[PDB]
Amino acid sequence: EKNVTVTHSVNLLEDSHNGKLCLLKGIAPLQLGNCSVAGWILGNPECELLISKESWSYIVETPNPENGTCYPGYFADYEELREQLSSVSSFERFEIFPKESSWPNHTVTGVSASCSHNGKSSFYRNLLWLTGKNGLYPNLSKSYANNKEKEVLVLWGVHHPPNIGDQRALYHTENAYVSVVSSHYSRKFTPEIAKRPKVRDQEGRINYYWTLLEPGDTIIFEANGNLIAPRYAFALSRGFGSGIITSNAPMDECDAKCQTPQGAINSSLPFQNVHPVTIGECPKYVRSAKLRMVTITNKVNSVIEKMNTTAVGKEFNKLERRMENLNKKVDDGFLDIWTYNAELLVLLENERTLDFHDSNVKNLYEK
Amino acid sequence: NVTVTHSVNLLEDSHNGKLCLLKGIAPLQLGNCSVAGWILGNPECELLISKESWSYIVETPNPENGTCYPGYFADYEELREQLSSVSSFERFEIFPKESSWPNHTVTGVSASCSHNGKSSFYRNLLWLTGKNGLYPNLSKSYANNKEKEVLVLWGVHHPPNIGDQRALYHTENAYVSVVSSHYSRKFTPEIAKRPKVRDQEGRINYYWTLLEPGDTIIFEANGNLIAPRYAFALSRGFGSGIITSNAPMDECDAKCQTPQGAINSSLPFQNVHPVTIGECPKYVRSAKLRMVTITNKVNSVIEKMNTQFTAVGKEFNKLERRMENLNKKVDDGFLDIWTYNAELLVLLENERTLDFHDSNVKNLYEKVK
Amino acid sequence: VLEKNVTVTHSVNLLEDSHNGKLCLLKGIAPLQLGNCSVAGWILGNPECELLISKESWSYIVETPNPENGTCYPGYFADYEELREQLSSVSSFERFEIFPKESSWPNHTVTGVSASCSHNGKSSFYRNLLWLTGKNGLYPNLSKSYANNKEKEVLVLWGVHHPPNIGDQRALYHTENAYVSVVSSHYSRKFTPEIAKRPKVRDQEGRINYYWTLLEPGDTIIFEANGNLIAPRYAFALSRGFGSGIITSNAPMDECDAKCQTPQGAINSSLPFQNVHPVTIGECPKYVRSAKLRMVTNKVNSVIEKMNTQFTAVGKEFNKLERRMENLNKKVDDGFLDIWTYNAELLVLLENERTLDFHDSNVKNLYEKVK
Amino acid sequence: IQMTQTTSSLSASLGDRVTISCRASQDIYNYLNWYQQQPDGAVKLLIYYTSKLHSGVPSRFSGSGSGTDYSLTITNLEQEDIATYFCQQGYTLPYTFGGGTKL
Amino acid sequence: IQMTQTTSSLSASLGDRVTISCRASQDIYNYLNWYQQQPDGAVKLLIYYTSKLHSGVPSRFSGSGSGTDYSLTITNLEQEDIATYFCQQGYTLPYTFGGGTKL
Amino acid sequence: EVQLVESGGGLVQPKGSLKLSCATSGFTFNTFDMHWVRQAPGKDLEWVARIRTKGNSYATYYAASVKDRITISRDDSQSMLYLEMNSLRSEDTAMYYCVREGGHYYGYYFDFWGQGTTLTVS
Amino acid sequence: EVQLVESGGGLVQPKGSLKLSCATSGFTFNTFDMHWVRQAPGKDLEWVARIRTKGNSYATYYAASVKDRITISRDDSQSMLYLEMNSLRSEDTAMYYCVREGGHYYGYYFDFWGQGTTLTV
Ligand SMILES: *[C@@H]1O[C@H](CO)[C@@H](O[C@@H]2O[C@H](CO)[C@@H](O[C@@H]3O[C@H](CO)[C@@H](O)[C@H](O)[C@@H]3O)[C@H](O)[C@H]2NC(C)=O)[C@H](O)[C@H]1NC(C)=O
Ligand SMILES: *[C@@H]1O[C@H](CO)[C@@H](O[C@@H]2O[C@H](CO)[C@@H](O[C@@H]3O[C@H](CO)[C@@H](O)[C@H](O)[C@@H]3O)[C@H](O)[C@H]2NC(C)=O)[C@H](O)[C@H]1NC(C)=O
Ligand SMILES: *[C@@H]1O[C@H](CO)[C@@H](O[C@@H]2O[C@H](CO)[C@@H](O)[C@H](O)[C@H]2NC(C)=O)[C@H](O)[C@H]1NC(C)=O
Ligand SMILES: *[C@@H]1O[C@H](CO)[C@@H](O)[C@H](O)[C@H]1NC(C)=O
Ligand SMILES: *[C@@H]1O[C@H](CO)[C@@H](O)[C@H](O)[C@H]1NC(C)=O
Ligand SMILES: *[C@@H]1O[C@H](CO)[C@@H](O)[C@H](O)[C@H]1NC(C)=O
Ligand SMILES: *[C@@H]1O[C@H](CO)[C@@H](O)[C@H](O)[C@H]1NC(C)=O
Ligand SMILES: *[C@@H]1O[C@H](CO)[C@@H](O)[C@H](O)[C@H]1NC(C)=O
Ligand SMILES: *[C@@H]1O[C@H](CO)[C@@H](O)[C@H](O)[C@H]1NC(C)=O
Ligand SMILES: *[C@@H]1O[C@H](CO)[C@@H](O)[C@H](O)[C@H]1NC(C)=O
Ligand SMILES: *[C@@H]1O[C@H](CO)[C@@H](O)[C@H](O)[C@H]1NC(C)=O
Ligand SMILES: *[C@@H]1O[C@H](CO)[C@@H](O)[C@H](O)[C@H]1NC(C)=O
Repeated sequence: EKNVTVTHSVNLLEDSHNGKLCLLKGIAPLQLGNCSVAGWILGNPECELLISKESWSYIVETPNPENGTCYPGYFADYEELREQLSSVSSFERFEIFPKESSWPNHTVTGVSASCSHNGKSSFYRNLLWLTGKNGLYPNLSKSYANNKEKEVLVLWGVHHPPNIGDQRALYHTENAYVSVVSSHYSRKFTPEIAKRPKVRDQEGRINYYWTLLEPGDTIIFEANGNLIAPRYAFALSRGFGSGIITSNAPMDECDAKCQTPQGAINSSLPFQNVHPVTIGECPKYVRSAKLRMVTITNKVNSVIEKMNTTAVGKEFNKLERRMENLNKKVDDGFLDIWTYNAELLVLLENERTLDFHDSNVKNLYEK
Repeated sequence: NVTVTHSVNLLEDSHNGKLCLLKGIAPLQLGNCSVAGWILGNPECELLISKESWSYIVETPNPENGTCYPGYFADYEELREQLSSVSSFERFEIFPKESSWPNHTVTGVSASCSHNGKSSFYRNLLWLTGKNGLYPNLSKSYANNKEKEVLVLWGVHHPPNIGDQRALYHTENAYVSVVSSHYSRKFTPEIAKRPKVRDQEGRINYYWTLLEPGDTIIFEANGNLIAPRYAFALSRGFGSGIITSNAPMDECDAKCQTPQGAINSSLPFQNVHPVTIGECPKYVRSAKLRMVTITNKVNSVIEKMNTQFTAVGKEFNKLERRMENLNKKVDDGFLDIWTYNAELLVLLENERTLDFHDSNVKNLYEKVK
Repeated sequence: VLEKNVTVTHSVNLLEDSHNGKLCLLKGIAPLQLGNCSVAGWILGNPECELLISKESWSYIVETPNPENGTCYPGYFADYEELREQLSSVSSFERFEIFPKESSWPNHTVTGVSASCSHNGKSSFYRNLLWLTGKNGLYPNLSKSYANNKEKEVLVLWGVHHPPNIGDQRALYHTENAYVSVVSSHYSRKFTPEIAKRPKVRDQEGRINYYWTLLEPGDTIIFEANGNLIAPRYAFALSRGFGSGIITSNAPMDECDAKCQTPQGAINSSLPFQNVHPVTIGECPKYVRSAKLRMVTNKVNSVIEKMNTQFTAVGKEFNKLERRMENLNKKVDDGFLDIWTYNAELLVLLENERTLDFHDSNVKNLYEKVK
Repeated sequence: IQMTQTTSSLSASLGDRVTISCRASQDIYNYLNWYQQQPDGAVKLLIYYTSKLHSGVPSRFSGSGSGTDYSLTITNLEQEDIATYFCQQGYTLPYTFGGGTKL
Repeated sequence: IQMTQTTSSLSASLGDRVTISCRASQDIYNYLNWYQQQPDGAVKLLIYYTSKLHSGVPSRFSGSGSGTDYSLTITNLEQEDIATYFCQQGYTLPYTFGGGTKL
Repeated sequence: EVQLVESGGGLVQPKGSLKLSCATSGFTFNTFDMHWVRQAPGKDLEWVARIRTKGNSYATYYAASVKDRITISRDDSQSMLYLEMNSLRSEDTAMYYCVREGGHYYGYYFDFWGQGTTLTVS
Repeated sequence: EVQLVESGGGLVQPKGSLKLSCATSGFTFNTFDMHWVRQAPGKDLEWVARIRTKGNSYATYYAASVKDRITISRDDSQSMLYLEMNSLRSEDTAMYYCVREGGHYYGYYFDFWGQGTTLTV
């Protein structure tokens, strides 16, 4: 029926947490913090406190990351990269094309005012803006070959100057192109020249792309203008047990078992209702406000725990309204059918416990 | 098929069969025009210009006439979703016809969109054409500064052959470049000979974008442009949808509407159609539910968890078959799981109360002796 | 619930876990046996898959887990995963020479070979396409049309060529900037070749991109190009149906007898469930991920069998840049199977309890009648 | 920002084509309206946006131009339409009017 | 697969710019390391990849080149830097060393 | 049609509060933001202060130089407007105008005006 | 730092089995894969056999000619690499080296070498 009083109850649900981000079993997580994922991978100038970190349990990001891409542009296939970067155990940053002796015929000291650091203009740390020297922009063709049984992430960019006078003063050509070819890839980008509204006081744009090499494959670059050549790459090493979580909680030094975007949980109660998104081996999520069983129960919780055993909630582009509504329909259904299964079991589990002792009294009555 | 003394039937299968009002606000009776034909101002859809307020959207199952000039509407299926929740927009002349274009001909018409026997064109676009044999570069702009989204539509024209192109825009390699602060594209014509559809060979490709407050959009083109003449200042909302139906209208006033009628009852469950608009009972895919006569509170819990859905089958293109089967499978499972959940709940519920009444007299019989 | 591992008096197992482990026919109609081949090779007429051409009607499509040797000339089948879905329901096709090889092209060359598609030690090409090359050093504009006067939806395929360098392009098509335009009544596109040096795959530095489109009754398709065209030579006449798909397996074939099929074996039983595999083709009952289900001594659990119906679990393949897809689809498939095993587990964990109390009530009533 | 205007005086005959130009300082995306103030009396609105018209305004009033160069063309002048005309931006917060010319 | 080299011996002054080249038979995708062999003693590694540097090596050692033609350049050579150097691939399994050059 | 009647002006010493009121008739006051505009003798038109409707919780934007001395309120029930001035100066001898905003998406245009009172200082 | 001391070299007849040995100091033996390089008088440097770490199940790769005559093992606990030879030949008089690979994605570079032992027959 309605709310009732019972002698001994154990609330499976838990609605209390320390409320602090902390260590997950002993490995400190990556803390992007004041910087975004797109800014971090490209090596934003004000994002240089994470160059040393190369091992994590999960990745954090503030709700409104202030600065990422310092130079305005459109990161192509952004939402797909976050999915591939969620399950990376640890990578290794190596200089794929050394600045000293990989571009000896061009100019590599190119900076812009929109990426100022300490009051001085700079650029990214994982990219190299090429420009002609002496008045010539020679044909470039650089090849790479991955031969170490590890996928390699490669990023580059294409430049779209605001007008035409800009182009011939940098690359000395009218119709440039950039070609990237692999064993299972092919593209041919061309610059687009038009006037755009100012963003960050710049009328130009730079589109950033990426590709994921495979062991034994070869990637070949070719361009005669408007190329932002790579300087560093990443040797990925896929793993499990991580993800992107948006949070603003302070950091602290403890040792928990799992993590939720609002805190960590140290308890053995089978259920929780703080948040469905979590990382680690820790209790499920039930949308009820109060769940209890009159004290069977240990087997009851584990009976439906196995069936329930990520809800990542992958971000979608602004032009994918059909996707998000499709995923919102899926996510809400699974979290509402499952909370009703556990709610109904309590009405059935507690009811059996009543006559379980009453029949004993009748059995005692016979005896 | 056990006989019962007093029964209360939860399921209901009664619908008026006529399109009624939704709490005092009339819908948008599209009639013979598709969404793609209403927005672009079809000449034979001039009765929907002034209806800038609605509750829900109706549409006949086979809309006769949409895009009068043959073409391919880019990202059509996404536009329906954005317009499926708009409360009420406001049609304003973004580029006035009289003064925006002084060096271009603005009186171009086509014979495939005839109106009252006279050839006409759309009412929200403007087929620009060179004057005096010249087509100067055009460069417009629009800065939205009143904290309201603006929906912009334009088009690109692909003439049938080379002869017609050089006779209109006086060029061979034309281009159109629409640029904003967070959107950039560039189009080109494709001069090819195609079979006849609606007695026409050339094609027109439509496009759209959704601006933001404080943003700007720049139009640039030296050929093959169908410039905008009207825009739409949208105002989003919740509690509206698109349906496909054929029922006639009436002056009634209901609370919920379904593609086959309207519901005027308060029983928790209905079976007229899975889709519904407004507050109304849930859906169960069976034909006989009854709780022998607590029960009223019990049906609330089923309703509470069930109250998360829109079920509007989002239309999908012909090149997205994996979309449809994935979406069809998702909707099929959810309704079938829920119908079995609601069916067995009653079957479990009656068995408890039947013994409750049996033990009630037995309780008195226990106290009888 | 509250008991565990109770010994029974007369049980009836409701789970089937035995399969013949053989690729058996369905309802007496032999299936299509791609076997060693691949779906890309079969449609494009792979040189090493000529033995499958004589088949016209089938019941389902078989394929080995790692099909060896398909697109012999390397390339990128555009929207490939979409085509497999359309072919996952076709009941029959009618290979008819849409453009006969003898008179359609009197002005070009038809005998083109590639060393990567060698047959019996001799280089050849596909059998459903036709590499076109000039004659007498000339490549005239071509213009072909086809009107679907068959009252069936006709499937069409063709290709474009991306030669390794400028020298290969000039020596074959005698041009610099060639274009291919394919226009239908409701389908328009304009292709262009891209010339670049690529890593060697199958000992060749070129590429061929295969496209396709599907027609309608009364429609018309127009082909135009001035170079870089791999002209069609055969088309298809699709005829739809129901209850078919692509299953991947390694089982041997034989002249068996069955009623349905599952990838690891063909099941012929009567229990309302099975747990061999999720994917199943034909008329055999539902699938429940479990280990042991039974009911102590028909219509008690026929609702689940009636509600579980209409579920095809063939995992549709997704591209490399679709990791947002598979995670969404794996979430859907995993959740549905896990929910359904909970409904079926408790649909018998409660009914069996009543029968135990049912017989107790029946006997105790007799004692009251006697006493 | 600061809104300027043309010469501060003009003498108009009857039936002539007389215009007035209101050139701004910063780019206003076509939000320049025009008013008319009769001596010892009220002031009206003549044209908004750039070339639209207000209800009850005679068809001899129209304008043109875009960017930072506008006009309010007047044709077939009558003895009633004589007053001082002001132009007003409509872009940013300090909606600054104009100095106005005399007829 | 097979590595040739420059002459076996070179005569170097004190203050010269001595270079040595190690051209490969096949194409090694920019994996050519260098080593130094002190007389009557062990050996040390100078450069890996193509132009990177090893910890504890002076700044006057540097390489260049790509494809199948690499080089090593020494600037302002001293009297202590006398030894024999080799070149080694890192591409494929049968790692091949060099023919040795004496300074 | 639309009538704006303004009253409440008179001479005052340069230290005392003075209040002006503008009347409205012939339309709906609830959905029309209204602004006050001042025109000095021999000088060009000037903007003073603007008040928005209940949609933006009665937002009250102000001019730059003429701040910290006005509070604008709207008596919707009485369909009037209230402009208050404290701590006047020698540059506030002018006629003050009642202006209606006008609802359409073509920027701001001030589609109607009033007769206008007078206000002097000594 | 990183030192490599080796011993076990001497004179033998062309039928014996001289098991060479090497020792390490200054790092962890469990995260580096080491090699074996020999140099005969008048002959350029060559390669013999490589032993990987636990990340490849202690996989061992051998040269062409040397194959089917040598075997290597890793004494991780004692941190002393040891090699065993058999079926000697007169073309195997050479100075042997104890080498360390180094873990970074710039291929294989063999950053640390030993003193070298003398084996003659
Ligand atoms: C709005 O829809 C109407 C019909 O729902 C469109 O009018 C239809 O236009 C087509 C061709 O434009 C006509 O087809 C032709 O009709 C003649 C006359 O019988 C026939 O001989 C031809 O073989 C061909 O079928 C059709 O008759 C006509 N419908 C009617 C009722 O007259 C109209 O074009 C649409 N408006 C717009 C702007 O698209
Ligand atoms: C149909 O399938 C067969 C087998 O899958 C394909 O033949 C195979 O082709 C590859 C590539 O040419 C052969 O590998 C090569 O072997 C030689 C000899 O050892 C070696 O020197 C090369 O480096 C390369 O590894 C492979 O042996 C061969 N398999 C057989 C059984 O002959 C065939 O190409 C496929 N059909 C078509 C049209 O592609
Ligand atoms: C990193 O983020 C900071 C804070 O968002 C940026 O600094 C702001 O820059 C904008 C213009 O670019 C200024 O209007 C703000 O006043 C700045 N904020 C502060 C606190 O000074 C910074 O520019 C970002 N880094 C880069 C390279 O863009
Ligand atoms: C991050 O950026 C903000 C700008 O709002 C700045 O105040 C802060 O000092 C920056 N650094 C950190 C560590 O928050
Ligand atoms: C450009 O590069 C080539 C080869 O890398 C080189 O030979 C040439 O000297 C370079 N250009 C100049 C001006 O040094
Ligand atoms: C570089 O590429 C352009 C583009 O085709 C070509 O014209 C030029 O000859 C190339 N340069 C060299 C040195 O090959
Ligand atoms: C819509 O089309 C039908 C089709 O015959 C026609 O009868 C009707 O007049 C059209 N208009 C409306 C408003 O129904
Ligand atoms: C086009 O309009 C501009 C003003 O926008 C004008 O200066 C120019 O003379 C016009 N061109 C022609 C050919 O009249
Ligand atoms: C018009 O556009 C064409 C091509 O975009 C360009 O060549 C021409 O200079 C433009 N005209 C003007 C006046 O800028
Ligand atoms: C396909 O490959 C298999 C490899 O197991 C081979 O035995 C067989 O002969 C090939 N061809 C066919 C038709 O199976
Ligand atoms: C091409 O074909 C036409 C007939 O279709 C023929 O008349 C013409 O001569 C052919 N071209 C050549 C070069 O023979
Ligand atoms: C062949 O096509 C080209 C491409 O437009 C055209 O220039 C040429 O005139 C065509 N040849 C004939 C004979 O029509």
